[PDB]
Amino acid sequence: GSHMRLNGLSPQQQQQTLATLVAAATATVLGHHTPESISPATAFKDLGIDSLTALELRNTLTHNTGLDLPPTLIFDHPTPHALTQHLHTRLTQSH
Ligand SMILES: *P(=O)(O)OCC(C)(C)[C@@H](O)C(=O)NCCC(=O)NCCSC(=O)CCCCCCC
Repeated sequence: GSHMRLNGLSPQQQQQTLATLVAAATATVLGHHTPESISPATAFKDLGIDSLTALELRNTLTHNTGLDLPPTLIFDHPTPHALTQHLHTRLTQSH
């Protein structure tokens, strides 16, 4: 797990990856929408995320990160943006 062997990226270079991840993640749980078109400043609320699909989103981006993530993930930081930051820290600060 953790394809992060490409480490050495600047914050935003990782963030863009992650903003694409979480978007592709959420767009998959709901089975809709081009992930590239998922706006970071928008809330998963608006994107169509409920409580059940919240965890599925986490599940997806957790499987794509290879680390372990709290079931309160989406409960605490719901946005494509906020997860981008959290997962960024999870990848750089945590190994
Ligand atoms: P969930 O418990 O699985 O949601 C199903 C629910 C709330 C019982 C139904 O009423 C329903 O499908 N309506 C959803 C309305 C909402 O906007 N609620 C979404 C999640 S409720 C909640 O607060 C869970 C924590 C997630 C916080 C971010 C809100 C998406």
